[PDB]
Amino acid sequence: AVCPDGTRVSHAACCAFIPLAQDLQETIFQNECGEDAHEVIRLTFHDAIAISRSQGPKAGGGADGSMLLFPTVEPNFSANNGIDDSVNNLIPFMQKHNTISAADLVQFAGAVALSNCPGAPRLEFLAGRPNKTIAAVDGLIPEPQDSVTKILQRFEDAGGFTPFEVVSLLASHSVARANKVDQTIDAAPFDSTPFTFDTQVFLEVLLKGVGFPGSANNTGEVASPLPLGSGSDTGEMRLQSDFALAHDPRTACIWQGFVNEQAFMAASFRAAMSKLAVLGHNRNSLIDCSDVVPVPKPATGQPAMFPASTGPQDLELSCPSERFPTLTTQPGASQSLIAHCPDGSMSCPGVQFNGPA
Ligand code: HEM
Ligand SMILES: *[C@@H]1O[C@H](CO)[C@@H](O[C@@H]2O[C@H](CO)[C@@H](O)[C@H](O)[C@H]2NC(C)=O)[C@H](O)[C@H]1NC(C)=O
Ligand SMILES: [Ca+2]
Ligand SMILES: [Ca+2]
Repeated sequence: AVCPDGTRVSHAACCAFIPLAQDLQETIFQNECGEDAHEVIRLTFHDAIAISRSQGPKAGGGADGSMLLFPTVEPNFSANNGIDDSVNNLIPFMQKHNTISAADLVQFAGAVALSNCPGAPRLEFLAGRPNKTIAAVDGLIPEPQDSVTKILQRFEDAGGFTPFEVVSLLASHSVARANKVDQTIDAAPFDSTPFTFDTQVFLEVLLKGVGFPGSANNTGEVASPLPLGSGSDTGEMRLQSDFALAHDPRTACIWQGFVNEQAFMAASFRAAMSKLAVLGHNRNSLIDCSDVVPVPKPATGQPAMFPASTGPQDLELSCPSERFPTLTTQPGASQSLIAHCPDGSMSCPGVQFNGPA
């Protein structure tokens, strides 16, 4: 087909997503892998994972746009703390680009947000999900304090995800921060490069913890290897779940397998996301609109490296069957502060709309 802007697209139904991508970029992302982008990527997962094979259809419809359609229900469950901001930012687009369903909107927005992160893959995007569903039940969202067994069961019950696909999905923590785990601090990064879709998160979770970014008594949080922060540049935070998956016999070698393996990590993430994005639907009933997802920002191609103040001697390895790669260490006697803003500054508030959530 060919859209009203000369863009030759695969199917005419995909044309509507072009003006949406531009609107999302201009209004809330500003072509960067910042605050608003991170929040939308998180929403993609929270919307999709609320489904259960054992409990049946009444438990939730998966990637159905339920968070936007029933803003006063799910956003208020304990496990969805902080999701309100992304819901209120997306609702305005639902009302404007009214030919696109709330469900399609959520998945597409995530694909657009991710493309702003250097090193991220170009996600597959299928369209045609219904604009009608039910509000999901509480308890279907995994939490930081959950055990690996509980986490693995949840993903299996949601869509038959194997442990490999579960760890692959966690590559998203390479461009993630926390605002609710500790109420005394904001935007605590999970890795030293929160604006880069690289393999640092896999490396940094394997280092010995030496302190905490803020309080040391938070549910679902364990000691961090790079806790130093100053002003707006908050220190690195480490979640119990990420730590637990890095050391459990079932997932340890998978987790290590991604260290310094950029192409492998990105490809595996893309694959896992293809399954996640269609939970609650039959992919044979959705149109392929992948050619409408923006081309992702390229990375520099540099290898993973130990951040300043850490080295090979600080590793807590759990995979007995695989040799850990030889990586270099960045020079410096002390830990470098992790930048709060993608431009290096400490002042960069993302656009935020008020809404029902
Ligand atoms: C075992 C599963 C997971 C657990 C327990 C988990 C837990 C968390 C927690 C506690 C936060 C901090 C939120 C806050 O306090 O502000 C977070 C943030 C985030 N997570 Fe996960 N996560 C999981 C899986 C995933 C997956 C599969 C995705 C998406 C593909 C994802 C994407 C994100 C992103 C992008 C953020 C950052 C939000 C921001 O920077 O504002 N997570 N996650
Ligand atoms: C999907 O459902 C939503 C929720 O009912 C629809 O949203 C309304 O859209 C109109 C414009 O078309 C706005 O004036 C309303 O205010 C919206 N309602 C809310 C609560 O935001 C949306 O139009 C529907 N879209 C499709 C493609 O069916
Ligand atoms: Ca949902
Ligand atoms: Ca990163």
